[PDB]
Amino acid sequence: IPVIPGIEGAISKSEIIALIQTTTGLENIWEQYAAYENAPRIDPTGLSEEAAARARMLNMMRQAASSRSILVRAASAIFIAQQQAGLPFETVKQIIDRLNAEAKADPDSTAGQVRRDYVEQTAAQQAAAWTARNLEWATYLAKVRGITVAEVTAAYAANAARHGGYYQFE
Repeated sequence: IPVIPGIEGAISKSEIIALIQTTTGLENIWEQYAAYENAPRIDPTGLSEEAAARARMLNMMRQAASSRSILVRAASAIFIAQQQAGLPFETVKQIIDRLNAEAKADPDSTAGQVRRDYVEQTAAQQAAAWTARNLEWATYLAKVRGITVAEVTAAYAANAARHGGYYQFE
């Protein structure tokens, strides 16, 4: 594992994300776990105390490599960094909670850029799912609107991104 300079004096979730980014030199702070893409989960129950902790750490890497949520991925990676650097233990829910706040306080920070990318991603998944549920409805809309079917999916995603991830009628 690469060493994180002063990971122990980081005061905010945004500053932690930015530290991992500069020291690994990777687009997003979870690319380093790519080997664990689609790894089977591990049942830690019954194992020795030591084995159980190692399995929880491996299962957290599987989450950072696999989760369908950018917010889960970012928080998992931050979890792993805090554990390796012996930072005070906080759960993945606490991490997400703290960076949900730091993004509302300043949407331009690293937390905020992360939330924006999570909303945009959720909006795209919502759009694809809706499309695949109402294939004929999307096609009817493309015909009438004089556009392609994918351009219709894109309009849904534009709408959903404007309202925190989910479609709402304007």
